[PDB]
Amino acid sequence: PMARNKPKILKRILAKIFK
Repeated sequence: PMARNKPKILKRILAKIFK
């Protein structure tokens, strides 16, 4: 289960810079 890795939050914040 993803807990340490939060794909939802991480990729969103990351999508601001890296789409």
